[PDB]
Amino acid sequence: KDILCRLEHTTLRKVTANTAIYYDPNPQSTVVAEDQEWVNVYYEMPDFDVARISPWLLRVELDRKHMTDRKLTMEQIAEKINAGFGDDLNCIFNDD
Amino acid sequence: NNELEPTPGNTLRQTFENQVNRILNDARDKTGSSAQKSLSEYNNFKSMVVSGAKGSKINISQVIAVVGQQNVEGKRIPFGFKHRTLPHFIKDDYGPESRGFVENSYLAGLTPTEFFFHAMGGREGLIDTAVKTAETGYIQRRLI
Amino acid sequence: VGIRFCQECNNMLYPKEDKENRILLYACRNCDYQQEADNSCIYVNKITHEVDELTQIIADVSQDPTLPRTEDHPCQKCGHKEAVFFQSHSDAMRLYYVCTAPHCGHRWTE
Amino acid sequence: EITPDLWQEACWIVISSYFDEKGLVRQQLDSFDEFIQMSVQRIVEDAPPIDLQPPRYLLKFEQIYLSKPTHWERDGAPSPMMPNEARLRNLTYSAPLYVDITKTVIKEGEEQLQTQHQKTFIGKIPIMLRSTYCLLNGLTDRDLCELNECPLDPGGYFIINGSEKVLIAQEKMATNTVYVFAKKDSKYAYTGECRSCLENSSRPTSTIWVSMLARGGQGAKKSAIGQRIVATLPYIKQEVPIIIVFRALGFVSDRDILEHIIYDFEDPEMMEMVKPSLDEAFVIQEQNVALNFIGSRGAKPGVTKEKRIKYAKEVLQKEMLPHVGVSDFCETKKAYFLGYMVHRLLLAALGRRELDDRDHYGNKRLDLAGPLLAFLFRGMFKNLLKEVRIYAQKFIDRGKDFNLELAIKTRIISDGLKYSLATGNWGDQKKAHQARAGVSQVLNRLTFASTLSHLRRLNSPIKPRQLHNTLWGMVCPAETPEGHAVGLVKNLALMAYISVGSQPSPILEFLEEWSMENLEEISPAAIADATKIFVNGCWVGIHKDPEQLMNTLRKLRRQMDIIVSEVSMIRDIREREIRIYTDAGRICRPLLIVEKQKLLLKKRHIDQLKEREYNNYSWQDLVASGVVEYIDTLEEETVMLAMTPDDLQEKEVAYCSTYTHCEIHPSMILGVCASIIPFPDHNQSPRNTYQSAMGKQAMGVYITNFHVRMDTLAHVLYYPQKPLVTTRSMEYLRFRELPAGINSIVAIASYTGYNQEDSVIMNRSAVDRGFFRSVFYRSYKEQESKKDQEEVFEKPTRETCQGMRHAIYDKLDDDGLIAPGVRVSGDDVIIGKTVTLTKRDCSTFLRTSETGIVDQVMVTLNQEGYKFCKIRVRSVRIPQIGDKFASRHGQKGTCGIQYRQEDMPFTCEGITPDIIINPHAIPSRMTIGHLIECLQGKVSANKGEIGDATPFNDAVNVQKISNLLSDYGYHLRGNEVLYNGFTGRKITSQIFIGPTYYQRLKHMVDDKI
Ligand SMILES: [Zn+2]
Ligand SMILES: [Zn+2]
Repeated sequence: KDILCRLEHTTLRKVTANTAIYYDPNPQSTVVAEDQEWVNVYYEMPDFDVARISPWLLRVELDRKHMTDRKLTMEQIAEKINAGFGDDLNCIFNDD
Repeated sequence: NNELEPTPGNTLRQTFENQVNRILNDARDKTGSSAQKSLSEYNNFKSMVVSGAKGSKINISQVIAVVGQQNVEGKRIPFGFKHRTLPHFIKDDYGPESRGFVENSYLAGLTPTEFFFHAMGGREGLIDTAVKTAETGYIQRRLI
Repeated sequence: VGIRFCQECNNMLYPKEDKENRILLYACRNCDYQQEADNSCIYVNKITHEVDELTQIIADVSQDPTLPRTEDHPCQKCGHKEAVFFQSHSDAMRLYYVCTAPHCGHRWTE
Repeated sequence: EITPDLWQEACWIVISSYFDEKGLVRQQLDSFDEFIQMSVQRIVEDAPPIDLQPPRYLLKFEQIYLSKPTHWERDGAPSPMMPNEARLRNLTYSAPLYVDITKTVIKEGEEQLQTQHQKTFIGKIPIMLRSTYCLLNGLTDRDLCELNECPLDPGGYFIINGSEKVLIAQEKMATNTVYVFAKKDSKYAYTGECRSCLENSSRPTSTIWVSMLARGGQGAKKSAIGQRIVATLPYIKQEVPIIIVFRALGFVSDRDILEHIIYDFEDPEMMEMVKPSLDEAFVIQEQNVALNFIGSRGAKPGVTKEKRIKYAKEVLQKEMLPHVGVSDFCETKKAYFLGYMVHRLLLAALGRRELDDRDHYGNKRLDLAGPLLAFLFRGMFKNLLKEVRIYAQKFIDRGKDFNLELAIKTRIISDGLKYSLATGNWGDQKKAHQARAGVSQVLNRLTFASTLSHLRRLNSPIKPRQLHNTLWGMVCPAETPEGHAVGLVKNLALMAYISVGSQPSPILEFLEEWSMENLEEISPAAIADATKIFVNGCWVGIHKDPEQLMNTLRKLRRQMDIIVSEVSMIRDIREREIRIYTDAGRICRPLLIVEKQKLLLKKRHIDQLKEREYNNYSWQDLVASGVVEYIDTLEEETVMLAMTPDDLQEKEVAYCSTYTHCEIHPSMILGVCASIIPFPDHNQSPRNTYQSAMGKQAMGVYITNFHVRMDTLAHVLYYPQKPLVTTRSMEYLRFRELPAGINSIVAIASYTGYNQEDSVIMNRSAVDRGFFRSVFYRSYKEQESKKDQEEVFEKPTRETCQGMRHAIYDKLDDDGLIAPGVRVSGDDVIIGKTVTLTKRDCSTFLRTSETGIVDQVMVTLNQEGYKFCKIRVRSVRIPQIGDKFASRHGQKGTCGIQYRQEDMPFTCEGITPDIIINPHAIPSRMTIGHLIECLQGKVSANKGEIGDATPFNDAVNVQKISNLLSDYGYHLRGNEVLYNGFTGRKITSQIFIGPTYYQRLKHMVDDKI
């Protein structure tokens, strides 16, 4: 199954639950109150909020079947987007 | 009732059809081996099958027992009108007769619905013959 | 999610943030009308479309002669037994229900 | 009151009334009869007056006048013309046409002179034989044979220069609707289409698309905003986007552009979709700018803005959706039905509605001789006007007078309607690789079942080949040609009827007498729950309680008060609409009606049908009393049928209980030549198709006036027999007064071996008694033509005329024609024609060297005044080795060897079968119809009663065919002990004998030697 998953062209459309755009410039007062635990975790000891984060928020949800069907990691999604577009796209992985 | 696990590879739709085309080619053949064996030693169809001079022992298993399934495009009859293959049926008819399968055999005659469905399975194979004379009549006069 | 139309100009209000307030606004172009945005969400882009079909299911499909009427399941609230079911008409072999005996129109799913 | 098990003879009564009244070729006697009734009034009516220019001239026609067909026979004397005279003289069977003309001249000084030309000769229309204008219609049966005509000749073919032509039905796609198809590779995703036109007037089409672009866009042009919608308008070589079009309709604001597109403004799943199309059409607001945007892409792009204000103003009200409105005030109207297409563009782009199949025959309109000649008469009534535009404007310089009776060129109409209806290149003769050829085929005369099923014929315009599900009841599934067109040529069924056409105004003038506020009275927030109401594709009004509007409209077709029987009215439910079709060229069939449990065909009806004489209760009081009902191909999508009223009304385990209709008898779905097959539910369907193409070829007595005719290729049997095993619809196909073959005692045996799997051993001591012995006639055209090298009929002496063979001139008479009763051999001179030069030599030899007898010679004039002659050389043709035979059950065969009564294997009772067919031709060709007809003819020649082989009769199975055979002293499987032919040994096995109806085809062995 490890060999099986290394051949399929898996984009992120296959694992996306849904996608939205908010406008939460303060992370401490986001429209979602549920993520405010772990959004603070990346901002209690924050990294690279140096000059100005753009005040938007692209929130993508992921899946349960299609995310353990291929043993996908929240790091290797976030690391490949960070390697795909540079450090000027502040991508935050969270917990399954 | 959402009580059928989809076999991996296909959806619940394509695994529904493979599940039901399984139960219409076993009864097409459990009515096909018990018909050949039951024919007598003097039976004159058996003299042209055992002797092997005329092959296709499936084409006299439709005389006696069951014509079987019809298909177009490799699928049992698609919904033409609006989810109803003919105006005699209800909607949501995935049943074993409203999509093509034929209980009757040519000796007993055919239901006036099933005469239309065998008119459709005999049209898909009546064209391909008119196509496969402009295909293999062209490979052989080109490969020479 | 839906479109907010422009007041007294009747066009579509683009969303535009206000950096001088750090507060979202809607804005027109052909006039200068704005609006206090109370939504904080531009759009959603649903991939699953796990859609309740029952919004789309019309209670007028109860006087159609070409549907499989049954008496196995009674109504959800009216106690009437003529339940006429059908497909989804759209990955699923789901059957939905519609009660007959009008001024009832209720629908449910098994 | 109700018939339980008397249903079988009941349903064959109500059909007998049907083919009495309508018959088999009324589909060209409704259609062509309606084309000369008003659709040659209407084209003369709507075409605008020539208003040519001080003086001015106005030219306005009036009511038009027909006649009965007439020949102006070259002597300065007129004379009427009858169809058996027009065939023999190569005439064209047509009637003159006469118009009243009003004609005003203006002569400078405020008083004008008007004139009139009463009943001016303008031209001719080829009358279809036997339809209300022919000389035949008006004649009873005995009066019709005092002119050498046939009482069984169906009619529906106009003679053109002597020969017989039939306008085949050229099938097209239905107009005035909204097609949401899908495309595979192109630069779109879910495109729409409409093909608007009104009343079959001028402006033939304007195929406006509305198409959604893909999401495979590059950069931030589309991909960062999403999919957009465009509008491929006609006469614009671009993709003018949507909101620009609505702002050219006099609209401004983006609520009053989305109040014509999306109905509910409270559903975010649709509102997302139109959102990236407002962004592209965003900078234009004023209607002076969008109309500049639209006109800047035209035929020739204008330079000033005042051109591009002028040009696209008539684009968007004259050549874009004409049928919704053609006036200069339909801006508010067009705004909806253009906005309606975008609403059906989104309903398939979202997957919230099924998209339209392309095959489905609810989308198909047929055309018959009526609509096709209307397409050919418009393109030739303008040419009459065009030379009057030319002749008058070349006379404004004089201004002396004006004369129309020298100005109407009558040969415009009387050639193009005769050219394009002769050859088939359907259009004018000046641009030939632009037409739709194959219309107006030439008519068969072989069988009289061919002559029928050559007239009930559709024609696809090129998946059009597989068999679609909407051909239950309309078209025959079995019958189709083989070879280069399988399924592309389809022949009609028996109970199929094609609508003729009607005017839609007395339904719109009924709807407003009940309900239905129009489009001017809708606040379009009150349109999210209404059932939108269509007429002819046009959209007029809405309604709130459609259950009452459904019943009120149904009970006017079932009583024929206001809505005609022709119109069908269709309510879909989930798409929330009502459609009404007053449309010309659909197809529809009659069914019985069910009333909540049971029929409306009650016993008191069919006891009055049974005495059809002296009560005149013949199907025209059974429609009017509301028992039957015409149902088209696309209300069948809304209907519930039962096969049989016996088993499908008795409650069993309640399969379904909401039956609306029932069908008459389910074997009426087979066409003409597929009804002649006994037991066609017992045949493997490659063989019902196979026979339905061999039924055309099998010769027989074709029309009972072949003594008078002068055809080429006239085959006629000596002793045809009506079949012993028959269908109950042979009677209506007229196959007792004109049969097509002889029976034959046939045995299924292997023998000396001359039957190798498609061959047949005959019996020469049965062929001596006239078995299949038939005549083959022949004909010869011979136009004397004086030109100047001219030629005359004469007798050539050998040493005064040039090149000729050793064909001795004994048979020629005093003038150069052979008298009838002179046996001509192979290659001797029959007409001694000489191009005068010493003189050249132009004999016309007997081809094929057949050695027959010259049977009849007629001598007439041509169309012009030149002497003519036709000659009918007849020959018998005894069935030799070679001549090809075939049953009704596929399996065409040859003739191997002809044995003797001496040698053919005799039964216990001195029967020696006429024909032996191979055993091995049964189980792989797979016709078990052939082993039951051969069984049924052995019962029915001892029961003494002509048998029953209707397709789904359910009362004739092979068990009680057997036990009726067993009551005469035979073996009940049909077997019988033959003896040997040569030795007299009893054969170790039995042989299966029985009479079976064989046909002798036209694939003869003496057609090639
Ligand atoms: Zn505005
Ligand atoms: Zn209820």
